[PDB]
Amino acid sequence: SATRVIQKLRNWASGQDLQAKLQLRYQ
Amino acid sequence: VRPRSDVTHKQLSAFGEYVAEILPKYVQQVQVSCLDELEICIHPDGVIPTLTFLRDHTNAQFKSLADLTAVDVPTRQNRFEIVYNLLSLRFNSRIRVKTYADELTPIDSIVSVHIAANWYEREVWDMFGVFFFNHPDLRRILTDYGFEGHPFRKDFPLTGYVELRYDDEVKRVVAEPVELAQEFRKFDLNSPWEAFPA
Amino acid sequence: SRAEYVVTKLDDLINWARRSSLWPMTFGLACCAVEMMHMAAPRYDMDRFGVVFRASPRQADVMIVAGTLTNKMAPALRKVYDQMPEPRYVVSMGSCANGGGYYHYSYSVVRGCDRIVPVDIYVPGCPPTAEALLYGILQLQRKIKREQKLKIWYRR
Amino acid sequence: TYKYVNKKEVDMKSATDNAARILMWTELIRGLGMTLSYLFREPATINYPFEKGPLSPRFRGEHALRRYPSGEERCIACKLCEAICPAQAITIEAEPRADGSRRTTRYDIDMTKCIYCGFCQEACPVDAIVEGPNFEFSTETHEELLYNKEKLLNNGDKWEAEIAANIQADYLYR
Amino acid sequence: MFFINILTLLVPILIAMAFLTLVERKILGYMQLRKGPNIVGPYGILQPFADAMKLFMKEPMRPLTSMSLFIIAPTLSLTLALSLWVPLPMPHPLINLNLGILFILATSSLSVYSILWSGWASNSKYSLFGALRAVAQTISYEVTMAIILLSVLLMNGSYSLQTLITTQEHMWLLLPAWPMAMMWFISTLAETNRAPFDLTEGESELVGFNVEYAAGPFALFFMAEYTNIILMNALTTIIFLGPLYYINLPELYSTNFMMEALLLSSTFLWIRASYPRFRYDQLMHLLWKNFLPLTLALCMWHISLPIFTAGVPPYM
Amino acid sequence: VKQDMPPPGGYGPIDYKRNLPRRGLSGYSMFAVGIGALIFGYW
Amino acid sequence: TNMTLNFGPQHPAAHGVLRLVLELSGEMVRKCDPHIGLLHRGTEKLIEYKTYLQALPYFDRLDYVSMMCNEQAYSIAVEKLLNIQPPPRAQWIRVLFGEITRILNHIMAVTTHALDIGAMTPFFWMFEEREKMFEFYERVSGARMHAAYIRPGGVHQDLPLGLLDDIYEFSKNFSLRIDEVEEMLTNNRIWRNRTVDIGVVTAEDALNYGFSGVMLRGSGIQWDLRKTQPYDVYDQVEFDVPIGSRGDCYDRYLCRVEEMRQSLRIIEQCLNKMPPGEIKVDDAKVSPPKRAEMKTSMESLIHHFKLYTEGYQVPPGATYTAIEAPKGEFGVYLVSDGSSRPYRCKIKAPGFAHLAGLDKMSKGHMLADVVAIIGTQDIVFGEIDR
Amino acid sequence: QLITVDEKLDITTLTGVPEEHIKTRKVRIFVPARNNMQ
Amino acid sequence: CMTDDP
Amino acid sequence: HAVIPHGKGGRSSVSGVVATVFGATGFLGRYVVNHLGRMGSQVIIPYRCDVYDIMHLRLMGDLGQLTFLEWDARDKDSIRKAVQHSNVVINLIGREWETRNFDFEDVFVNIPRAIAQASKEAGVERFIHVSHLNASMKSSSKSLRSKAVGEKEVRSVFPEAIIIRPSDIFGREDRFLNHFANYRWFLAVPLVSLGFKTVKQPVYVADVSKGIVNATKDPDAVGKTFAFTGPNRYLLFHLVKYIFGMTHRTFIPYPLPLFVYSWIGKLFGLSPFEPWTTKDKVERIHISDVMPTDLPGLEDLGVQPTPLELKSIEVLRRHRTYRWLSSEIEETKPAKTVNY
Ligand SMILES: NC(=O)C1=CN([C@@H]2O[C@H](COP(=O)(O)OP(=O)(O)OC[C@H]3O[C@@H](n4cnc5c(N)ncnc54)[C@H](OP(=O)(O)O)[C@@H]3O)[C@@H](O)[C@H]2O)C=CC1
Ligand code: SF4
Ligand code: SF4
Repeated sequence: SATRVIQKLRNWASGQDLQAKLQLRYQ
Repeated sequence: VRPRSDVTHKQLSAFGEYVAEILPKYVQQVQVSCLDELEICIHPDGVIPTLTFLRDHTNAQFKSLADLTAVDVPTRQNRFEIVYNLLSLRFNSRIRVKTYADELTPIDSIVSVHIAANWYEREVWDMFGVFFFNHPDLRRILTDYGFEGHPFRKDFPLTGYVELRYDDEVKRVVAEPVELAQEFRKFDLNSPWEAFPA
Repeated sequence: SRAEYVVTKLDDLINWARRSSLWPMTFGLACCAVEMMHMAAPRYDMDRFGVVFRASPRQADVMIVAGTLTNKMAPALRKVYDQMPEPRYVVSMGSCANGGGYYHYSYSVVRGCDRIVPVDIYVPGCPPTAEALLYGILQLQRKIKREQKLKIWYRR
Repeated sequence: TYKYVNKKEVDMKSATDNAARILMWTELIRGLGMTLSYLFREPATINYPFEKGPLSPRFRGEHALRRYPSGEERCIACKLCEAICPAQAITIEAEPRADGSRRTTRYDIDMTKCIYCGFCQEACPVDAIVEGPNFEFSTETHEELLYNKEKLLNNGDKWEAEIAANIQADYLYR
Repeated sequence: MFFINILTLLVPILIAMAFLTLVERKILGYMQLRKGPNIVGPYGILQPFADAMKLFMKEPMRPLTSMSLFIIAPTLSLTLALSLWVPLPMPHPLINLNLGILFILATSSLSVYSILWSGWASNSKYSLFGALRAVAQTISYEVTMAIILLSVLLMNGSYSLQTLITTQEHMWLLLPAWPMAMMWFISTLAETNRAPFDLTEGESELVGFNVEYAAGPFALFFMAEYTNIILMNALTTIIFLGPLYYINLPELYSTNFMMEALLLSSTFLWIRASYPRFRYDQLMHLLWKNFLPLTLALCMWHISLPIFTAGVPPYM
Repeated sequence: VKQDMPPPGGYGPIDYKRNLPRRGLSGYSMFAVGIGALIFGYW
Repeated sequence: TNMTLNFGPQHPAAHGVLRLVLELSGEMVRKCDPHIGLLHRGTEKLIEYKTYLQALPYFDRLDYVSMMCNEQAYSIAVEKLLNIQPPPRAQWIRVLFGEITRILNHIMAVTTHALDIGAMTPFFWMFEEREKMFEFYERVSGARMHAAYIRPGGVHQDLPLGLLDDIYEFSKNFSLRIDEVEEMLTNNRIWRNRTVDIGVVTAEDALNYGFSGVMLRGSGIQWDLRKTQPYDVYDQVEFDVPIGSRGDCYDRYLCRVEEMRQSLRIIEQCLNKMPPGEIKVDDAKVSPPKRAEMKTSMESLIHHFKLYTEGYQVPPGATYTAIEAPKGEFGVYLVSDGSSRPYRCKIKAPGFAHLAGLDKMSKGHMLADVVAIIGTQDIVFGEIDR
Repeated sequence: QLITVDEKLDITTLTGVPEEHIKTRKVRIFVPARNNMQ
Repeated sequence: CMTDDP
Repeated sequence: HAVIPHGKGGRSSVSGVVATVFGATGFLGRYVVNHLGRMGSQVIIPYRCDVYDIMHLRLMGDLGQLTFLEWDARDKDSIRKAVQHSNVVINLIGREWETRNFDFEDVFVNIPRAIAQASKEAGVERFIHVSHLNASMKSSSKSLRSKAVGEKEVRSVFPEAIIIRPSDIFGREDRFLNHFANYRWFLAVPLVSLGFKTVKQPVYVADVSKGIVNATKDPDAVGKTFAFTGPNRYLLFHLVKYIFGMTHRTFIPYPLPLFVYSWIGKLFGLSPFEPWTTKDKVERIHISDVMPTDLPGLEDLGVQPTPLELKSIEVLRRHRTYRWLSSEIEETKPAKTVNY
């Protein structure tokens, strides 16, 4: 649950997809 | 039932004779017990010689000292039973060499054979009181700096004889004879009926 | 204007400042330290509540004794308790430090830290849960809130 | 099967590549990117008073003594909860209640002595002593932590509804 | 008026100085997956004021130590740091000094004493060992710090910080002289004992002059460090990143000065969380081996660039 | 009575290898942009 | 005294409690004499006065970063003495939670190492993952740490109905979390410096001082007791020991990050191949009877009463059983008379040997080097002090 | 070579026991009887 | 979250 | 009503003395609770100071030995419940600075009366009342005279109530010894009559405490007015210098009329926060110690007095400097004893 732009800043800065392995566990 | 592999029981037994022949002089009893572990029992004088042969023999390289411990059988004249457990990364096996030492009859130190023992030997002196000659620096390791008595001896009270509290009058921590507020309840647990040995 | 009122309000401020920012000096004797590092960690952030991750024996408002206080470490605990500021507090953590714990009857374990340092909140549990420590730190905050130092000065 | 974690030409391309790594701190900038990335991730912390970290039914938490629905306390003083306690925490002395039944005159769990093993939960035949869910029982004074039968029975009455639900969920497993 | 202009330029900085600790305890937090302090006040805004009050109330224990080299040290640390904001040239400065950068270099240099005095005053081993190493890297870093400025000045024409607003009316001095910016930034990180270079407060290493310092003395240096953290970042934002200046509206200079200073102040916060601390000798190995030869040579290039490019800067 | 066991057919596959990406501007290209910046600045 | 300076017991840098009386000529360490026993508590003597099942909780406390792996060592030891072996499902469980525990230890060792070095963000990143793991412990044992789940005859209670699935979701992702730490430390231009070529230990010297752990593996000696002497069902899994060369703080680190990786490979398998079955031996003689059975069958009550009140009554003998605890070789020498309570239980602590090496590792080193080396030995004073 | 000592090994001086509990404590050596119960 | 039933 | 004494004698043992001690937070008090707690006695410590300050007393008492009750001197009910279940009441209520809301009468005579009064209503076996030594109903210092007034009254509220009457006390955290040592801040150390003709006999705090405690557990003391005094007397001159001697700080005894000096005491007395010197204190300081002709205290009650020089090193150590902090008493010269 984070805007794709902000999310992108994350993926770019990281260099891999955190979306696939998130810190927020969900149902 | 454990998955015993007789293949081992035999090979280790055979080594036990091998060592017994190689060092007839110090080996008193050698026995590969069930659980497939070999224990060569040596006269206390054979501490240096038996270890060295195991650390430096092509057919028995026992490079690292897993542990040095001393059970205390008070009944036994020689109270302590120093046990040295050794591993062999080359033959992937383990052997235990155990000797007997009384309170005031010291054992030699093997810090020369394995420097691992520098600390464990200090541990055995602090807890049981056995002394190790030729030790580089034998001094209490685990007990308090002023502790009197060797703690793991079976004749030492669990709670001990001294406990510490802070006293305002003297503004410093101060020992006092132990006064416990609920003594250790000593449940008797042994059953009066034995189990017919298999 | 009644100074009495003026005093209470002032005290409260003082209490709010100490209670909002408690910089804990933790010892980590034993394991209950691992359960405090968890508090400092992200699920249960200690900082959010104003508790700093850690500080030296000086700048520390509260000492959390986690773990067995063995007879050799007993002289030290005291030293460090004695080396802290005038407004200081002790949160015993762990059955090993509240009383003696699994090692109460041992010869090398002090049966409680409250025999060596006065203790204000006792947090129970062998690994007292991190939430429980957090509950304990929060109860220290309610203990401080109630303290009324200047009103006793005024009424003394 | 083994693996070599760190077991190991000079070309302008290579060197120029390596020199740039030292001169403009390229790898250091890589590390900064990682932390900037999380700055944008949702924080994992929970409002502690408002939201609570999840504990499932077996959580041992705080000791309680249960009672039969009817209202008769479950404990029948067999005293093996005392026998198996590792820390010597539970002290039990008993005498036949006038009813003729067997009940504990004094049941004292010293919580500071207790290391919350949960064996007492295990050992009880009537399952009178249970590890209750509550973990928040921090106390200002050491004496409050020592618990007699009345506190534990009172603890049992307060948390009986959840204790019953928790035992309900985990008894098939035991 | 001038007095009012002293409140402004001081208080405002002190209030901002307080809000940096907060933006440090939250930016480090979110980077480490944690909210940071939000429970006291709204979003943690009252958090800096809260521990200030706790720090001043707690006993300033005077060790069983000097009593002056102990109280002079924090006073000096806060006095020099707040003082160095006097000549800073936001839009137009408070006290314009013709030899302004020498004032900033000299005032910084004096702060090394506070570390030396506090370490001797404590009279405990951790303090003295920490002070001697701390003094060593501070002055070691001062040597490259000064040469890096001399290269700048020679392309600015004067020591007055006000001239750079006219030097940087077309391009930042980062484009030219970027190689030194980096070396000014790393030196700014050392001189504020911030993370990559913070063995002084090294905790695992020497838990160090601040060790015996608690309550009010702790706070004053403390305040000093953070104000410095800003000041040095602000000097980066005037000397190398030149904010756009329009003579008609002076505040867009200060608005951009505000933006660049906050971002570079944010950067050393970000550096801290991101990097492990360097070894004591690894730190000096960098300055004397890695940076000083680069700086001295690039210093000569900045005496040559002017002459043969017929660009000798206009004095005044 | 049911026992928590791996789902039928087994679980999916996990990564046990570092996926660190070797991504960077080539060194020459890196230096050239920088030197070009200084040349423009000097002019 | 060459300015002898106690590293001091209270020091964030010193794990727990370590007085390192060090004589340092300025910033160089001439000799390190670590002091121990600041956490001696009597664990070895106390056990003699307790029954086998009531001494199981002591093992979790011996080195509590690695809570369970330690239990497995006592379990195995008590099972050998009884010549009983656990049921097939229990074995896989112990390997499942055995590995999860290894990760937990390495996340502590790598991240706590960095906190002393000065990197603080890796600790918060991975303590969140740790937290998630603890929850596995809690939902299996009841306690976040100090579970008491692995008992001498198998585990205590079957996994909750649903845990395996979650030990998957986590495992499926944890890798990226290790990957991140990496992008932060493995190649940091600065981690390497403070770690590389610090505390190099030769191969012959490592065996001689009894290092027996990553410390040996880091020097290039290939020894994983889990492959050389398989215990439980670590034989049926397939993993690669991460051997190292140019053994130094950096190399061993890389090894610990690699076993975090290899343990995810072992965990995956355990989830993929855990058998249907019972989780405790069926010998009411050794394992306590199920509560439905003890409440309906007389032989089960008698066996429940005797087991809890008196004990296993292990046959007389002595054994040294060593596993590969995350720190290194953890072994219990358990001498036993026919009685229900043990006679001796020397715990070999991977750590008593490692600390001793501090002297032979940190020679001619700076104060900061000593901090780095205590980290590369994963010293948990509980196991050393016992 | 061995040395001769006729002194009953007394090691009271090494055991580390407080003086009061070595001179005022009488110990009885007995074979335990059987609880008539079993 | 001991029970997912309010 | 009693508690058979069982145990070996240390903490976690029982002695059977349940005792309210109203002014325990005090310098003397701290010590009284120490022995009472060491012995294993039940100690009820009434307190009106904040809980943070009362914490130091918690640790010397064993679990359940110490009970703390909220109490207000003006409120009679608070004293009532404190002595409800005590069988021994010890009164150490005293101050040197007449506070805004409490006068010397209150702290010495008014309050200590109400207290013993209730104690009787309660049926406490014995009450120990503490009043300063040489306390004439006509003594100059209002304090001493007022204290004298009290020892009389309390008799009538509580007959056969022991009345120990200690001299100024010597102990760490005491005033007698620290006050003089703290004159360092003052460049010159005024001494009326240049510190002469006011011979003084200090008494170690513990001796006083042990004595007091022994009273609680001895039938011989009833209506007794013991006087714990000391092991050696001293002209104030040697005392002052000696102190400065151990403190290793220079000494400049300066004569200053007590007339003018009573005024200096007034000045500090004016200060709101615990005046450091008190017009009365000044007078008391000069009031010469009286010779002993009364019920013997120490020794008589079972403790042999402890010479000042013996423990002085511990009390005055904090006042030394960086190096002086390492000097010991026997290399130092012990001052002469003037019995006069
Ligand atoms: N050297 C000495 O001090 C000597 C003392 N004495 C007598 O012995 C007694 C004990 O001496 P010391 O301990 O030094 O005295 P302190 O000055 O230490 O005071 C003793 C206690 O009385 C309490 N107190 C004071 N005023 C009041 C009040 N208005 N209401 C309730 N409680 C009060 C104080 O508690 P709080 O501070 O918390 O209010 C304090 O804990 C004194 O009464 C004194 O007259 C006699 C000879 C020498
Ligand atoms: S209390 Fe339980 S957890 Fe805390 S230290 Fe003692 S044993 Fe480890
Ligand atoms: S076991 Fe259950 S029932 Fe038997 S005594 Fe302990 S609690 Fe009461």
